[PDB]
Amino acid sequence: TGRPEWIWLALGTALMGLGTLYFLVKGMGVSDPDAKKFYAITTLVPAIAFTMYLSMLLGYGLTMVPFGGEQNPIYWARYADWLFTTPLLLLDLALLVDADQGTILALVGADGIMIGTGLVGALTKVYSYRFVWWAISTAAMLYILYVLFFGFTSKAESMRPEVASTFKVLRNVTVVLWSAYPVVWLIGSEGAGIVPLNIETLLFMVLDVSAKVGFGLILLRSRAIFGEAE
Ligand SMILES: CCCCCCCC/C=C\CCCCCCCC(=O)OC[C@H](O)CO
Repeated sequence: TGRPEWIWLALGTALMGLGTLYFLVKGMGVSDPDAKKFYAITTLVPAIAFTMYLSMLLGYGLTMVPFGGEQNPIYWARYADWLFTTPLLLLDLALLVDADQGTILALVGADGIMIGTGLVGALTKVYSYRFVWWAISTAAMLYILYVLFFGFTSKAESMRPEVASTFKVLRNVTVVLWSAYPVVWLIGSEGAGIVPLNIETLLFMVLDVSAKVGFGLILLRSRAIFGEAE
């Protein structure tokens, strides 16, 4: 409670934990193999986020990085979370549209580059270089978003209508929410430092819960997750 952002870390921990438990209960008894994949991916996402939020709350997921002549508090645990949860979210989208394996690898690999370069930027001691890493990570994000909109055209003709509808919604949620992350980083403690760490933490908490629990609620309520069966 000594760090003013503790309240948002505590709320994030609680919301990710509750979301995990809800998805776990909802997925009980699901037998359809396709739906099992979606439940597994979508429950793992907030479970991982729960552990990383808790690590930030307890202080383990925080380090001090010297730059700008100050000791800057950097929550590195965010990147450990996103390293696993962001490819999983992309996998949900890719499986919906029956994406080719090559497209899945492109997405997951670009996503790993996005998170890894974000982490390097977050830990870099030379202030100006932090924004070089931010730019590379943002380029990887833009590549991901491009694929989401322009890499699935060969699947549109044979796509079930409910699949197309649910994918379209989830893709729009993804573009809007994922785009905000580089902005928050750029203006917050890890970038220009014009927004204080406590407000940055609040912003990431709202984004994370929306991108994980909100996204999951939309997906797991849809008929698109079930194979076409009589
Ligand atoms: C001047 C620096 C230039 C280098 C900047 C690199 C840094 C990372 C930037 C963007 C991510 C690149 C993602 C690479 C993954 C592309 C995979 C691919 O090409 O997939 C095509 C295939 O047909 C399947 O759809």
